[PDB]
Amino acid sequence: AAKEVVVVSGVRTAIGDFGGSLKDFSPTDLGAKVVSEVLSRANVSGDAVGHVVFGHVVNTEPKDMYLARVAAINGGVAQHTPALTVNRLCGSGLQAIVSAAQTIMLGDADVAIGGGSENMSRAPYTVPSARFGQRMGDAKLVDMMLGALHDPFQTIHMGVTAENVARKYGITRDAQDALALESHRRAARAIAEGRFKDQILPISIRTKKGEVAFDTDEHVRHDAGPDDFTKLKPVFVKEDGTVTAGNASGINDAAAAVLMMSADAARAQGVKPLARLVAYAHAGVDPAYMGIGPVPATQKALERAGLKITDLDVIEANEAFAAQACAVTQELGLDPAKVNPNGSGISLGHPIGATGALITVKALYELKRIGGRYALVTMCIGGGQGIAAIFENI
Amino acid sequence: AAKEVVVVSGVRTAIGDFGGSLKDFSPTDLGAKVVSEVLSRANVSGDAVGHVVFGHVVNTEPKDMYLARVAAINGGVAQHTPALTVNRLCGSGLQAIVSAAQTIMLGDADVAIGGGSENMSRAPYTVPSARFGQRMGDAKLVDMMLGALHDPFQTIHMGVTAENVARKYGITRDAQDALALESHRRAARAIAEGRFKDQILPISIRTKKGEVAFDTDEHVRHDAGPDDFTKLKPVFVKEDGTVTAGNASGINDAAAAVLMMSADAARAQGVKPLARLVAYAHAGVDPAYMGIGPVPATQKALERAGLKITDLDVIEANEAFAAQACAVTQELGLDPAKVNPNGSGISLGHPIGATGALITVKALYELKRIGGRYALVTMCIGGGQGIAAIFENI
Amino acid sequence: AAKEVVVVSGVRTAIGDFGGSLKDFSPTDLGAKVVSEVLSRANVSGDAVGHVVFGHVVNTEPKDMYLARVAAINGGVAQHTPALTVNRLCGSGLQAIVSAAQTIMLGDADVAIGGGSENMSRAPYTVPSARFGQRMGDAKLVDMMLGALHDPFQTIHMGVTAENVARKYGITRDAQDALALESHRRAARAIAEGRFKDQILPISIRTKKGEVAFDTDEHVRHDAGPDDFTKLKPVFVKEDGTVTAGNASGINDAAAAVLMMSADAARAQGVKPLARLVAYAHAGVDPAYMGIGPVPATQKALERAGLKITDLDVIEANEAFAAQACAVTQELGLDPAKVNPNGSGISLGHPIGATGALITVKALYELKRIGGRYALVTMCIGGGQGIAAIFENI
Amino acid sequence: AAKEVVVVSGVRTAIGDFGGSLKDFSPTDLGAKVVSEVLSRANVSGDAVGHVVFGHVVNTEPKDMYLARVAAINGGVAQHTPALTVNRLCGSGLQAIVSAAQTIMLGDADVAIGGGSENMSRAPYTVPSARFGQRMGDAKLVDMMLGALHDPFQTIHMGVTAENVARKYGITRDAQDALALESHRRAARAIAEGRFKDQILPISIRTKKGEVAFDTDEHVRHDAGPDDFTKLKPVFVKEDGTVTAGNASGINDAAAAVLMMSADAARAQGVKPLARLVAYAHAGVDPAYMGIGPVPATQKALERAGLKITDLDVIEANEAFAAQACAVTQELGLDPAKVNPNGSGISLGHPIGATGALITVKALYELKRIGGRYALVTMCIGGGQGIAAIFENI
Ligand SMILES: CC(C)(COP(=O)(O)OP(=O)(O)OC[C@H]1O[C@@H](n2cnc3c(N)ncnc32)[C@H](O)[C@@H]1OP(=O)(O)O)[C@@H](O)C(=O)NCCC(=O)NCCS
Ligand SMILES: CC(C)(COP(=O)(O)OP(=O)(O)OC[C@H]1O[C@@H](n2cnc3c(N)ncnc32)[C@H](O)[C@@H]1OP(=O)(O)O)[C@@H](O)C(=O)NCCC(=O)NCCS
Ligand SMILES: CC(C)(COP(=O)(O)OP(=O)(O)OC[C@H]1O[C@@H](n2cnc3c(N)ncnc32)[C@H](O)[C@@H]1OP(=O)(O)O)[C@@H](O)C(=O)NCCC(=O)NCCS
Ligand SMILES: CC(C)(COP(=O)(O)OP(=O)(O)OC[C@H]1O[C@@H](n2cnc3c(N)ncnc32)[C@H](O)[C@@H]1OP(=O)(O)O)[C@@H](O)C(=O)NCCC(=O)NCCS
Repeated sequence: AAKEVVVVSGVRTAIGDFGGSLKDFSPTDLGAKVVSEVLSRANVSGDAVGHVVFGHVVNTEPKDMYLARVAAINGGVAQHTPALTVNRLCGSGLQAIVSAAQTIMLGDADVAIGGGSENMSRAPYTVPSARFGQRMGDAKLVDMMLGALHDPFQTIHMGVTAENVARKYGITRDAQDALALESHRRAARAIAEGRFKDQILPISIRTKKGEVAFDTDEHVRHDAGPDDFTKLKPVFVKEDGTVTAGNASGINDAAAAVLMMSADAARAQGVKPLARLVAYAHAGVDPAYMGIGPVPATQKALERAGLKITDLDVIEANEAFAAQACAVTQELGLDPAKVNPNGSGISLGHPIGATGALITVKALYELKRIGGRYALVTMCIGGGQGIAAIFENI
Repeated sequence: AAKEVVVVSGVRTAIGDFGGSLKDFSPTDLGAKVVSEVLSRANVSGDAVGHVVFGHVVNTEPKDMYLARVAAINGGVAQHTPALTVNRLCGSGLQAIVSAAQTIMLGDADVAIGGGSENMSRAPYTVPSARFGQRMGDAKLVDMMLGALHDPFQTIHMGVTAENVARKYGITRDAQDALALESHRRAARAIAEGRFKDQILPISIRTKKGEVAFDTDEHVRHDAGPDDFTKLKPVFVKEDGTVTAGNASGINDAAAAVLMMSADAARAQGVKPLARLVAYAHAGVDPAYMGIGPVPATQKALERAGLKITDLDVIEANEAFAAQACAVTQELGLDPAKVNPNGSGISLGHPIGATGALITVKALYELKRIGGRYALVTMCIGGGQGIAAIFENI
Repeated sequence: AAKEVVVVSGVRTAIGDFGGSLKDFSPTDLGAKVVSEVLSRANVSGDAVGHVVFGHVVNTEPKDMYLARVAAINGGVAQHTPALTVNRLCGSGLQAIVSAAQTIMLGDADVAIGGGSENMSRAPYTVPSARFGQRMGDAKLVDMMLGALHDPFQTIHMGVTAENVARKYGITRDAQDALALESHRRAARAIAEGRFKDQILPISIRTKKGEVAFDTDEHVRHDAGPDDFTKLKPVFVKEDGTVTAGNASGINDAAAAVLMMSADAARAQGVKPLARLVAYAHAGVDPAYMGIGPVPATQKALERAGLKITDLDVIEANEAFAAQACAVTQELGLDPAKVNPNGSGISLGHPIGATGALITVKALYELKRIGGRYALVTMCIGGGQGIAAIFENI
Repeated sequence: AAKEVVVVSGVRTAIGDFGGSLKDFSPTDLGAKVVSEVLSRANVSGDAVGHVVFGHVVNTEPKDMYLARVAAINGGVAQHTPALTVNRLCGSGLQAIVSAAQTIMLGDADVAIGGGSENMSRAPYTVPSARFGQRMGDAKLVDMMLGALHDPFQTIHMGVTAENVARKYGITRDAQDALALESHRRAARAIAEGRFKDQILPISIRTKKGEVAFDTDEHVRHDAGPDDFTKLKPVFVKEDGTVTAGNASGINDAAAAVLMMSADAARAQGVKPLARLVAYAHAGVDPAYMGIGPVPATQKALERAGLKITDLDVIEANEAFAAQACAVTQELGLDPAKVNPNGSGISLGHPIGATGALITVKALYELKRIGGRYALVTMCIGGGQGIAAIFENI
């Protein structure tokens, strides 16, 4: 059978706004920071890592094509450790954790790091006609960030597919704005109570007034009221719209990682771990309805884990859009109180490549806060996919 | 225990030159072409695939961040099938096959496609300052292609690391120029004898004189002689150089894929498969000496396989540079007559993201040609890694 | 002999900061605004213009290569009127007035408009390798604004040539900072007293809070003290520097124009004019010492006008850098109280293409304010030239 | 009265094709080459020039904003000589000669150089959003070359205005294709008989096979036949088109200049001059019908000269398009045998900024060949203008 996978430690950066506090920090620099910190938290030497896998979507510079390896080397991992970068769009952060856990499951490693890093502020523009020239006539600089946010089959913004899901699953504008407001209020309460303090790695963000610590998710609106969302206009469709900038996730920069070990290696070392991996699952859906990808994925994961929806104490389902997050919770029969108890993409931000690993850290630290047992981590994926994993607090 | 993985079908495109026959075919276009073909050759319904994994390094357009999912859908694979894009630099092609095989080993799927697709001719230029502006002073147009060919730690071209490998392991200029010539002559013989016909998928390359079929690797030199390589000057160092444009691999475009099944699912379908997966391994090395990555990876793969170097009847060890290929064969004690019997990167080309899956097709089709048992597939990886897999003809 | 040239009317925009209030107004849009306004002020029909000449240096868009014609047509001038764009770097605004006055002098026209328009905020970046491609290796986006500010022979910033002039003519740092401070104080007093109100054409600058009138030169610092300039560091040389951002002119956007007529046409119409043209002169100097170009140019103009330095009641000599503005006033023996009585480039800004015509408007309105008789307008020119003109209040 | 202006010397480069022999020679390079030559041919010290004026439209690099001053200095003209760059679109070349002649007419100088220089192959692409950023969404790479060929009011290609001129003045496709063929045959005859030898300055164009002299206009078709033009399709309109790539001028690179002196200064130096300036004129017309600009300009020039159309022994009327050239000759009543006797824009090419000074050299050298008296030089101007000058052989 497959070896049991133990998550011993995890960390994330605070989530920077588009063009915000982390705009000057490359994805490989952010990746290396979290790599070094999860090693310290796990009490694991950099020379004892079997594998490193990182999620990452939008290459910002040539270094990013070496992202996992640069994060590992510059994070203190010995050069004998293999490093892999994976891209499953917004599921990449969780895919990296799954892929790294697979090396432990199959016996290829006893220690593996899974994380994700993304800086969308530094997303580049490309010039397709630069290498061989344009000769005559205007050309274009292609926004690679917005291009990533476009379905590659119908060439529509991800927000259009959110309208398809809202229309198909009866998600009203009022319901979307209700989730968006509650998300900000939840994240604001978490920040005020310090629920993220232990899981966040402060970053010193060199300013002209001196070095200041960036350690709080800056997308959150702490004074949000219902009218703040009702006044906004739809942004992705010109007719019968419901998805606004207020009930859509943000564009952000961040990194996160977890350190995993085989159960035997965790016993022998005597670590006090966060959680163990129970199961994971994938799913594909209609690209035009990608927002409900988490629904099947989550159903297969519960089947694999032999669990039910009522057994989930904590649920981290990324709020890409309130339109799809409502449909996901509605289709699975989840309790909105247990789903994203401290906010999510709408309030804290959506650093696409790192989100999957970022909200895994959130789920595991929330289990420790409430003494819960099981946590579900799931998110939708552009192109029409879903990914889900279940962890057990131990 | 882990499930046994069977390779039932495989195919590759002809390798196009930089700015050559496939310059107008995007990576997703090439990816879908090979996805549909592996399904046909294996006689597998697109509704019966459990996972698709594609290796790919240099994003040429937004669509490329969805490459695996676009190649699958447009290749005829149902939308319920998950799709993953992996980046392990030049090992990406073989990593995609490994990652796909792992879904079968772990019981997450009983059918999986693994391949790679790269079009370096379409490699873009980026403008890091385009999003938020430059304000004042000249900015740069970054060559993402050349940037991908630079070690991210010392910012040196991969050819510089090839010189380090030559100096450390005593590979002479005459030794490099010998392998380069032979590689070209082995490929010319292979194309003359038609050894590549079955494994290659032709592509109609819409010319102004009518449609013509591109089905022959165009980087080969059929009239090569020893003088053809001696006259060239070193390219990557100003002093005591040995790597030239002739003894170094080319910059090429191509795609390839293989369809794999569980041993039970292949038994149940009556498919006549190519080979079965014996073992795989990864390794990390000094980034400055990334060229000898295949050595520890090949040794580890043989340990897992319980085999020796002398049991390998076919070896596809990518000729990234003659400097490192000679050292690889040298340090492993391989028979050069069994290594790259029909050429490799120097002669056929190096479509980095697709090479790993491309030479796997070669190795398996060569095993059927000579009636052999075991084949090794290995290649070096920028940043200091190596990957290796062993297959058994059946 | 040559016909006498009468300046009947003139106007300028307020001077916008780099990336400031006029950043959204193209050079042709600003040019057309002033063209229409000088026609109204002169009581001249757009169908009665013999010639239009505009100064302009940095093309921001294709339209700018048609600048004079677009400003004329869109300004209300009939299509039967010829339009010319001239480029003498920072002397272009005054060159346009000279060139237009020449058509009257030679009898080719009885009515001509001379002005200048420049928006340096909208200065573009070029891609020299875009048309025919780069193939491989990084390229560059060329800052055309900074390129304009570089001597084309030694490829040094204009500020380096200002250091050459300060060194050769004994202009201390303290003296440069003394002129810079006094310039801001003079411009602030002029703004507070309303000396520019009549000569400025307000522009409604569409903001999200509503439409607000832009009618005040926004580069001026109204609370400047001596320490504000002493604390600044040299900006153009690494050793023995004196030229700072504080004692150097600004980079700005603006437009200006004057309407001129033959003396006979002015008599017949019965206009109440601003001034008449007395003489003009050009000069070339060492490019490395371009800052003292005004010295000879001004000497030849006084010779042509048969006047002396003591006969000048008003002097508008552009403050490109305090380094050269001090040397100019020192070499000519001018009274600093009569030179730039209401500030200049350092405080009000330097919209290079429009500056020449802009400060002509300033000089003529200042003559009316003090009841003076003669005004000198001169400025230095990158590449090593000077230009000067003398007007008489009538 | 006004002083008499004498043309003592002139020279032009061979006209290079778009991306042809002069693609590597910047406009300032070509400008300096012709400046030095006119000085030599006239035997005038570079210390004795009073003004330099150059026409130039499309800035290819920062240096081009200094074009007149760079061509002068690097051409051997002393640094005390002022230098001016003028832009009247395709009339820039003749405008530079007019502006230079005006310095002599007004007594500001007794020696002046007037020319033009354009390299459209090096015409750049701009990024208007590069300075302050795009933030989100695709931006454009603006073709400054094609943009310069667009009317700035209706944003239509100049060829569209040629269709308007053809429709309004009844110029048939067969009439346009006839002028195009003849223009090519006249040029071929001129090159065969060596008519251009004296007036052309050869340029060694550093090739990989050794240096070769580029001294022959390369846009001409020496084997042209009526069928060569009938087979081409209209290029600028989808319906009822008549302007083709064959009957329209080309996109070319070249430079030219002339050295002029006051009649008294030429008398005092014993120079044997080419011709003297009789008169010049400007005109404005409907931008949509800019092609007939030469008609009112030529009529006005003849009035000032006190001459008739029948006194003109040579006419260089630029063939911007056969559609407008036919109408120009038609509305003026000119003898097509006297118009462009050795070809023009269609056959020889159209280096827009240099054309005006280029065909002036042609007209004067043709007057010496046929022993004639009066020559007319005229051309249309984008945006709706025309310029014309008359010279007298002496
Ligand atoms: C929706 C989207 C296009 C908005 O882009 P944006 O304009 O840059 O968003 P911003 O927050 O910077 O500003 C939007 C405006 O709404 C306002 N706004 C946003 N959220 C608000 C809130 N909760 N309350 C009140 N106002 C709000 C902003 O203040 C801002 O107003 P301003 O311009 O006057 O300052 C972008 O955020 C987006 O695409 N999000 C989803 C991305 C995605 O596809 N993720 C993955 C999908 S699987
Ligand atoms: C080496 C490299 C820089 C050469 O770039 P290139 O100039 O575009 O290569 P080209 O084949 O187009 O031209 C090189 C010249 O050598 C010549 N040449 C190359 N191979 C030759 C041969 N076997 N015999 C004779 N001449 C040869 C070419 O004809 C060409 O000459 P030409 O310009 O007169 O036509 C590039 O191919 C490279 O980077 N290779 C290694 C890439 C890499 O890092 N792969 C991954 C490493 S793990
Ligand atoms: C000198 C130059 C390079 C400065 O560029 P800049 O950095 O964009 O100038 P800015 O005003 O935007 O900012 C410079 C800094 O000096 C400070 N500064 C400028 N003038 C100041 C003053 N009078 N008092 C106090 N501080 C001042 C600014 O506040 C700013 O500080 P900050 O960054 O903390 O906000 C540029 O203005 C220049 O080149 N000027 C001359 C151009 C020229 O060649 N003209 C034609 C020559 S013939
Ligand atoms: C008309 C125009 C758009 C053509 O652009 P182009 O495609 O680059 O021109 P090219 O000569 O390179 O190619 C055109 C095609 O027609 C053909 N052609 C052109 N002239 C021909 C002739 N006299 N006989 C036969 N064929 C001819 C070319 O061979 C070429 O065919 P190919 O591609 O198979 O080789 C461009 O030249 C133009 O804009 N001309 C007018 C410019 C202008 O506005 N000047 C100022 C106006 S005041």
